[PDB]
Amino acid sequence: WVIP
Amino acid sequence: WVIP
Amino acid sequence: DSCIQFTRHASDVLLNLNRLRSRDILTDVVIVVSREQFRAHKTVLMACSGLFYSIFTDQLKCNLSVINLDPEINPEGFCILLDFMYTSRLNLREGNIMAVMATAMYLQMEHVVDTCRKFIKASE
Amino acid sequence: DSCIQFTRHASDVLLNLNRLRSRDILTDVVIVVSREQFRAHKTVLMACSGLFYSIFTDQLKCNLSVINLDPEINPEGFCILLDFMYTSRLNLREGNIMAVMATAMYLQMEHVVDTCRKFIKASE
Ligand SMILES: O=C1Cc2cc(Nc3ncnc(Cl)c3Cl)ccc2N1
Ligand SMILES: O=C1Cc2cc(Nc3ncnc(Cl)c3Cl)ccc2N1
Ligand SMILES: [Cl-]
Ligand SMILES: [Cl-]
Repeated sequence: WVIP
Repeated sequence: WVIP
Repeated sequence: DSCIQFTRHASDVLLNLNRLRSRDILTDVVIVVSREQFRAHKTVLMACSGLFYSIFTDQLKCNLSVINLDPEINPEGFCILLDFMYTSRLNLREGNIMAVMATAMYLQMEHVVDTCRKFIKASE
Repeated sequence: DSCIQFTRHASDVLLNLNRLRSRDILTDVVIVVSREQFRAHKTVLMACSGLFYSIFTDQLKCNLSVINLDPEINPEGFCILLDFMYTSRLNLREGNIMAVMATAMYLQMEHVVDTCRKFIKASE
């Protein structure tokens, strides 16, 4: 999971 | 395009 | 093999599937979550959820145009997960995390359940 | 927004759509290319090709279960492009590049046409  |  | 790979292809496909969903093009099922209705593509639901995969591979349920979810399922939690299925983006907030995690557990979306568990553990 | 994004989601969706195609699950169209037949999902074809997008948004053609391609279309070139649609991997070889490029031009798959043009230009 990432900060887009 | 890339070499997978 | 000796194939070449187009890096953005999967993301471009998913973006177009979401555009078809937004315009209600070739949607073949309505998911009923209490008073709320959500139109979608059976194939995308199966590709994202262990529960939908089981439902639409069933020889009788594969032909249903309406699927009713368990009354304990929160429509907002479902909406957030449906948006995630079609975009890869999860709108996870303090106010919805419990409903999102419960819905992801029911839908069998293990990566979502995992991030919800980690976000909750951090707040404890 | 304040969304989180699952990096591998689009690729995982496409992998599952290809697994459904391989098991012939919820395929809703057969593409006829001379003597050869290819089963697929209309939504994936539309998401990958300008030609299929135009065909399946047409109020009469959207309901057809069989689509016949132009007789000049090579079945192997189509097979290679159908595999690319479902995997992001293009099996481009000296022996098939001309057929693949002609099929990609007909199907309106601009990224494939672009790489074929570059590979041909390099060999000149
Ligand atoms: O957490 C998850 C996400 C998910 C999706 C699916 N889907 C598929 N799996 C295998 N082959 C096929 Cl053909 C599909 Cl469609 C099944 C289980 C789970 N669990
Ligand atoms: O080279 C290409 C690949 C491609 C795909 C599509 N597909 C879609 N485009 C916009 N909205 C929607 Cl809803 C879809 Cl399905 C249209 C044109 C082209 N050209
Ligand atoms: Cl997931
Ligand atoms: Cl393309």
